[PDB]
Amino acid sequence: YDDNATNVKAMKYLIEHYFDNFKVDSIEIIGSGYDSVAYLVNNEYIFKTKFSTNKKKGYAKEKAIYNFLNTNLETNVKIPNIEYSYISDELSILGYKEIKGTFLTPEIYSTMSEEEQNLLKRDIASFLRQMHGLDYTDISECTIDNKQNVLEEYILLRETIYNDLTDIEKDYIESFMERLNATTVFEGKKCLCHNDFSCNHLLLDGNNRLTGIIDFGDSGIIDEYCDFIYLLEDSEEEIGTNFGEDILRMYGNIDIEKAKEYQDIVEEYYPIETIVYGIKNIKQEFIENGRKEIYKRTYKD
Ligand SMILES: CN[C@@H]1[C@@H](O)[C@@H](O[C@@H]2[C@@H](O)[C@H](O[C@H]3O[C@H]([C@@H](C)NC)CC[C@H]3N)[C@@H](N)C[C@H]2N)OC[C@]1(C)O
Ligand SMILES: Nc1nc2c(ncn2[C@@H]2O[C@H](COP(=O)(O)OP(=O)(O)NP(=O)(O)O)[C@@H](O)[C@H]2O)c(=O)[nH]1
Ligand SMILES: [Cl-]
Ligand SMILES: [Mg+2]
Repeated sequence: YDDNATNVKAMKYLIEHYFDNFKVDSIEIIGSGYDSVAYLVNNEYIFKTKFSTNKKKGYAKEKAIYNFLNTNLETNVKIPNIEYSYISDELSILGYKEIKGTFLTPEIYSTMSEEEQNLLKRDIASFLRQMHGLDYTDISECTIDNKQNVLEEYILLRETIYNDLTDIEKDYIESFMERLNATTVFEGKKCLCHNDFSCNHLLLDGNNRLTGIIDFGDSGIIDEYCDFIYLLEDSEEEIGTNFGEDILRMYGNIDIEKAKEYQDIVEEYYPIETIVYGIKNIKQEFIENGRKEIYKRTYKD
């Protein structure tokens, strides 16, 4: 919070300016990202906002995805439904009715009965099955090639800071690139994926059932494996590897060992992704964090 509550005031002003008949009675910051801030307005609406950003056309795609899904999905699981939007280079805002519920965490999962956990898993698999099964023709432009993206990111590294890196850093990168070249995990089914499908985006109702999913801001047509990456993740923020496995078995018709290889490859990539983000957005701290993380990983066992 600020002394002038300046942030909330500016955003109040912008919301009321751009959405002619919209009246802000209350407004608080409910989240923030790398270059975004999310607000809860009138205890009822979520407004996601961003100023000038490296990924332009970002809130436009995300909007198009919400519209495609609200038209085409048949599910009881809620997702954002965009009522207000303002999109420009210098400012983008998306407003939708807040989905009510509690975000899944490791702690909450641990308190659930075995059966509750099973049902949650079933609900997740069933949603992913339905989304991955959609004919995505009407959003065929929202395509993401991860391998190619990584190859282009590697070139950017080589054109920028690569020569200043340590040998240890270089070896980490090259060793990953060799793995990227040898793997077959990009050669499988492509489909519409959420693509940031981690438990901080999953909402539970009062019966610990899946009631909503948020933040399709990275969604697109991509490898089917993508949506299992965080479900398979072993970390403090995610539930655990067995959670993802079970979900994969419920989901069915998918090579689990390849999903894991996909996840493991993306995990290996994370510090490099972090470096790249720092380069592209001119934020040194990200470059430094990624490089340090390479050393932590190098010295792990
Ligand atoms: C903006 N969407 C995601 C971003 O949220 C972030 O994804 C995070 C992702 O970074 C996070 O995992 C990474 O970061 C973990 C921790 C440092 N997160 C703060 C440690 C493990 C590592 N795989 C996941 N547990 C949750 C996931 N939503 O990175 C990729 C991305 C495309 O920028
Ligand atoms: N309860 C609830 N919270 C929401 C909803 N939409 C957004 N939020 C809150 O706002 C936060 C930020 O929303 P989100 O779409 O994830 O923002 P973002 O700009 O894409 N950031 P990031 O991609 O890093 O998660 C969420 O973590 C959550 O706290 C919603 O419908 N319901
Ligand atoms: Cl640095
Ligand atoms: Mg997001």
